[PDB]
Amino acid sequence: MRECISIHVGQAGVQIGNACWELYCLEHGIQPDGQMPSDKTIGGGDDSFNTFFSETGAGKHVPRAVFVDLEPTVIDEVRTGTYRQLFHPEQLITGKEDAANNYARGHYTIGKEIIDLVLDRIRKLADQCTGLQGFLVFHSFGGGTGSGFTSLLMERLSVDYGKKSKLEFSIYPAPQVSTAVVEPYNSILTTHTTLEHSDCAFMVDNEAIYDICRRNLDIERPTYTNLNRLISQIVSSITASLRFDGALNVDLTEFQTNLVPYPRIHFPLATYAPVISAEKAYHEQLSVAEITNACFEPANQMVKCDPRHGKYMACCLLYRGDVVPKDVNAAIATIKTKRSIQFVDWCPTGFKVGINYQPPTVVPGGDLAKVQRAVCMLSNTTAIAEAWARLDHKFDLMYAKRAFVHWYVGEGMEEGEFSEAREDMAALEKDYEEVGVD
Amino acid sequence: MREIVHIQAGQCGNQIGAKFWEVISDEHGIDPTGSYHGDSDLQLERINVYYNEATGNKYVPRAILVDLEPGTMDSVRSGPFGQIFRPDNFVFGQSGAGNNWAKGHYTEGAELVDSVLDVVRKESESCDCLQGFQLTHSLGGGTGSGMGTLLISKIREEYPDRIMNTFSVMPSPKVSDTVVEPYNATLSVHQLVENTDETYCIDNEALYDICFRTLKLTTPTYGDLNHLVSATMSGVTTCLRFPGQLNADLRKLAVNMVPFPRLHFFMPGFAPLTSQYRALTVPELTQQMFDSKNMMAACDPRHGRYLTVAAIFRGRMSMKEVDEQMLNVQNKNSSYFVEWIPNNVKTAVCDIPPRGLKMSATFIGNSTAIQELFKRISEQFTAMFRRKAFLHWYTGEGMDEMEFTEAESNMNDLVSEYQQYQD
Amino acid sequence: MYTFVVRDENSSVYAEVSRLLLATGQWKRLRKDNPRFNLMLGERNRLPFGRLGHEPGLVQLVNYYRGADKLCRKASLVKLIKTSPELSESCTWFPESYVIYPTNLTDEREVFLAAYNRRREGREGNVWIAKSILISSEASELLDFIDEQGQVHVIQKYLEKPLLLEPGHRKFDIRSWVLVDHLYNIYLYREGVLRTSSEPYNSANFQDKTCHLTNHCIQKNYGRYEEGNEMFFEEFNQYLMDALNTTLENSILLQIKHIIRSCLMCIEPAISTKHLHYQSFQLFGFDFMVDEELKVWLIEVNGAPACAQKLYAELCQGIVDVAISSVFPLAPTSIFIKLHH
Amino acid sequence: MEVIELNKCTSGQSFEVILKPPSDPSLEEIQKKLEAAEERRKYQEAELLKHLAE
Ligand SMILES: Nc1nc2c(ncn2[C@@H]2O[C@H](COP(=O)(O)OP(=O)(O)OP(=O)(O)O)[C@@H](O)[C@H]2O)c(=O)[nH]1
Ligand SMILES: Nc1ncnc2c1ncn2[C@@H]1O[C@H](COP(=O)(O)OP(=O)(O)CP(=O)(O)O)[C@@H](O)[C@H]1O
Ligand SMILES: Nc1nc2c(ncn2[C@@H]2O[C@H](COP(=O)(O)OP(=O)(O)O)[C@@H](O)[C@H]2O)c(=O)[nH]1
Ligand SMILES: CC(=O)N1CCC(NCCc2ccccc2)CC1
Ligand SMILES: [Ca+2]
Ligand SMILES: [Ca+2]
Ligand SMILES: [Ca+2]
Ligand SMILES: [Mg+2]
Ligand SMILES: [Mg+2]
Ligand SMILES: [Mg+2]
Repeated sequence: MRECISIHVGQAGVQIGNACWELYCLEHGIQPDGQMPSDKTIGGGDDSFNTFFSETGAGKHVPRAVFVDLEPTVIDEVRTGTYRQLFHPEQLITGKEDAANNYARGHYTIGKEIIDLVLDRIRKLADQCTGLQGFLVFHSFGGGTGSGFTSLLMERLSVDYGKKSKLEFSIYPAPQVSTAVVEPYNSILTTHTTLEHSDCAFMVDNEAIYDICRRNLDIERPTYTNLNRLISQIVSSITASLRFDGALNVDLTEFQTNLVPYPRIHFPLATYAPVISAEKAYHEQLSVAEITNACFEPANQMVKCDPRHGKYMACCLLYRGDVVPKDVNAAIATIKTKRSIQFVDWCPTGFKVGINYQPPTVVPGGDLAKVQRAVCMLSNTTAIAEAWARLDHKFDLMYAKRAFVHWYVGEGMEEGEFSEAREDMAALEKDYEEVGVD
Repeated sequence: MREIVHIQAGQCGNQIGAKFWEVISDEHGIDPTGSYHGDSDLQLERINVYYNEATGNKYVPRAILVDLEPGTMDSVRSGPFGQIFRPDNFVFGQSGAGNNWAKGHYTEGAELVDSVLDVVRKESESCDCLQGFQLTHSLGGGTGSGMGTLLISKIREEYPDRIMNTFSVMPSPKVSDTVVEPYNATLSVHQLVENTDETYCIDNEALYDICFRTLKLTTPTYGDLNHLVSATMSGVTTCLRFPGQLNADLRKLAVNMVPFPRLHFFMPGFAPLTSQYRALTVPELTQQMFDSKNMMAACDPRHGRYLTVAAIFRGRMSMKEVDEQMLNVQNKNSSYFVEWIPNNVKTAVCDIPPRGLKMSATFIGNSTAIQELFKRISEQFTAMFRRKAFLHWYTGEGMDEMEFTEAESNMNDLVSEYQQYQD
Repeated sequence: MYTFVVRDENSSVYAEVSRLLLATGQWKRLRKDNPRFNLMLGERNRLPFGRLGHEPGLVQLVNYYRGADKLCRKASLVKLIKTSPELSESCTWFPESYVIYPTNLTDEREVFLAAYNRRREGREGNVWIAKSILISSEASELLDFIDEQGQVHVIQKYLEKPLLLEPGHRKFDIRSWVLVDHLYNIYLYREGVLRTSSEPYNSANFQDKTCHLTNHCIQKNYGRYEEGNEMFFEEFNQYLMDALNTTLENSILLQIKHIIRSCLMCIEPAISTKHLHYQSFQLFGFDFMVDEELKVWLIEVNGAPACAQKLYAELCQGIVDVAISSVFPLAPTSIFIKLHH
Repeated sequence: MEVIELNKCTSGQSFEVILKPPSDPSLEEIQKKLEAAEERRKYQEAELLKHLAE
């Protein structure tokens, strides 16, 4: 058994972290007070769920998580919320004034004054780990804290835990649920200084989650609660193999091995189905083929793009529910003859399949409906570079006029880091076209 | 606990500030004696942003009333919500400023400023986390204009990293007290260009035309004009006074509204303005909000381009319909929005509408069309300055022509700056 | 009031389409870099599809199908036919072709020579033609010409027995315009054009490519038999009836409609926008050959074709009706022939 | 279309199907960037205080 520490940075990180740990408890049968009647080894144990939950002598199961936000209002919710008893105060960290959507402010001005503290809190959880694997970091691209402080943390983690893996769950900015005009700046600033420090990063485009909530859940104007309940479902699928007995993606290292043959191309595309509305009178349960076929529809991808016009470097199918291997292969062979799945010549055309028999759990009263079987596909497409292209385009439009640049220079950042970060993106886009274009 | 210290200086500043606190106090459920008698917790949620909490559950505005003559503040303390202001927070002199910027900024104002800073320092020290300061004042007089900018430059020295916002009433010959208003207004604009993060330009000519043409008021008064300023000050600060998401604090609003440091002068807009029981649809709120007639800077936005826009809709409406109409206005007029700032129109919703309105919309625009406001002042300025007319009022207070030339040059540069970005 | 942008100033076709749009008083044109657009008449090369469909509250449309180049490239079309089971290697309406990379650069050199040698022994016509132009019956001349260049080439059979018009004894080819809308209906413009050779066909001299290549530029006896070496379906139809006693629809049109359906229906899963965040339509130009047996062959497919001068009005008006207004309606006797499927 | 490495346990099973074969800065350098940015701010604020004193 090897432990995994979750780090939630900024509002988006903390609130999404709240949704996941809510789901984790409902799945592993851990009540809001931390008690777990099924854990027959009180005060300890080396089980699968122990990779995410520490144990006290009293039998409480404490998440191996740290929450960090430069403004105390979002984490004060956790301190007085349903699951307030899950975490001890050391795990929740907050400042006084935030980064104001200013990467430089979160990285330099405010970050420099709280970086050594967060590390000391992580060090406390690491000491409880007998074989730490790495970290899972949740944050937004657009926020001043999620972008600025995260990248500073990622550098320190590489220095203090150089032998440990790091996975990111990053919220890509969407104008429909965002009001900060400078989020393209922060997105590209944080990707530049964080690139060489991340092993595997799952991007979630808020525009994708937003459209799925309106199209599949019939939420006319979705809220962060709707978005985060859905996001944590995908996160649960991705982290299930670390928390449950199995053989595929058993440790954080396996995520890089199976999804990242090229180090700089470490952004897998996530696709999830089915998303059914709980308010629906009653849905006909979809089959293995129908949900597996749905994995190649852009309308259920975490990032809108067209994989038909890229090349695959790796493809991983993670099923939860009543699924047998026989049906999976029967659907794959049906999709190869219909879909356009081009693999890179230096990669084998194949799929790694994981099946967990326990079907997805749904938060009582949430928006999602109980389904008999669900799948999450993790595919490494060169088509995800479309999202970098969109983001780069907005960056160039503003940087050409130096719009808003004075806010960053005023926080001690040098203008040069802009073009330095942008050039790194031009390099990232050149690697993608070398891989999936003839 | 992100507190804001409010300051109101001079005749116009205190008459408008008084009305402002009268409006929001009613929205937050505070009676004239500072007792809360509301029915919704949303009111008290962010109440500490503008109000302190005294013994006995009392709420006392975090406001400082400043003037060089006692006449106006005596009326406030005798007005409706007069008893609500902290008695110590009244700082006034007896000399007066005689509508003279030099007197407010260099002589009469210098004598009184130190005692005003003692009150600012007292209000800030009690703040768990001071956001910044907001100042209501006119630019055409002496105290609000001359001493107002003196307070800004002195408060900046003591809290250099906080945020400084102003509601600044610009003079117009159509609504004029003295001929020297362009002199004072030009001298102040120079200060504001360098020392504030955000300035809401409130043109008395726009307010006048709206009262006469739209509201059908034959003989507008300062009282009528201050009604529009109240409704607008309430609208533009809704983001700060209630539980919200975008532009929640002063620094965040500034980051999304100010792409270039010197270009921080906004055109406020409010809707509706009825001359009254009929319901106003969401499309109507949007068409009026962006229509020039509803704008209070007296600058036709069709003359320039919007760098950034902040919209706020108050009331129980269709947030889905709000997003539709907003996207509709932008998509139907994308030639008046700079195309090199993606997604520069941000919209916010608030469930608490202003008193007596089912719903309303407040509009915050950073448009290059504001340059025509500074053109009016510059033309009026140079008309007298080329003959050095009325300068003796200022030179007699220790000033020199060179100081006037400098202020004039800085405002013309401000205009040329807006002009280059308009193309 | 819909908005559109123009990113191909050289497109005579969409220059007219843009002209008609503004003439409706319900379409406003924006700067080529304004993202708040409903319609994009995009550039030819490197059209940024990845930025479409990401404007909230905007239904965005574009006049190109991402991936359609697989059909509008000499080398890509050869590889598509040979590898697509729908078209198969035994495709009967496509000339025997091969992908030949120059020696200064998979490749089909040996496979090409195996068939070439088989003809040289079977006394059969062994006249080929390379392009990316040189016609030759010796394989040594074909391969040696591609090496002198530095780009991919394709060697396909040359139709030695082409249908010749009379009087004149002259070669020709057929151009059909095909519009595919956002729903993937395949509409065939009722008006084609035959670009004729004003020179008599001479099969004993491939050095003078004036009677073999029927391009409007090479020919331009220009205009002797028909104005601009361009014959339309009315005259060509009456000719087939007077000479061969058959109609254009029976002898040729059925085959052209079959070829167009096969090609587009094949790549449909690869380029369809039925489930995409943006929508696509595209106008195509199919070029065909006809032999003395009235069998139709597919020459190539053009992704940004121009139109015959006489038909710019009718067709461009048609592009607006079924492709642009079908998505953005305004406030017959169709000129198209819907190829159902 | 081959299946490989089929693992089974009480809580599920995993396998791999192959269709076709193939063909940092130190703690010091960080603390320097941080202090450099803090120094450029101190310089900017000193120029402002100098401007205000004038
Ligand atoms: N999916 C999702 N996105 C969120 C959530 N909260 C904020 N965002 C997105 O994150 C971006 C803003 O970044 P924040 O996380 O709010 O900023 P921050 O990390 O708190 O840093 P500060 O600027 O100091 O407040 C916007 O694009 C939002 O759309 C959330 O709960 N769920
Ligand atoms: N296999 C073949 N056999 C005989 N002639 C052929 C041929 N392929 C092409 N041609 C001749 O060449 C012409 C087509 O040339 P091609 O289309 O490849 O060049 P191009 O693309 O520059 C003109 P366009 O694209 O506008 O049709 C036809 O008019 C035909 O006469
Ligand atoms: N909108 C509005 N403008 C005012 C009011 N009082 C004065 N003004 C304007 O402000 C300028 C006079 O400034 P004033 O406030 O009297 O100067 P001060 O007392 O020295 O600060 C003139 O341009 C007036 O038009 C008022 O109550 N409302
Ligand atoms: C960029 C720009 O326009 N600036 C002018 C506004 C400045 N901030 C406000 C300063 C202040 C603080 C307290 C009291 C009064 C004034 C920053 C630089
Ligand atoms: Ca245990
Ligand atoms: Ca590393
Ligand atoms: Ca005195
Ligand atoms: Mg935050
Ligand atoms: Mg006065
Ligand atoms: Mg061609």
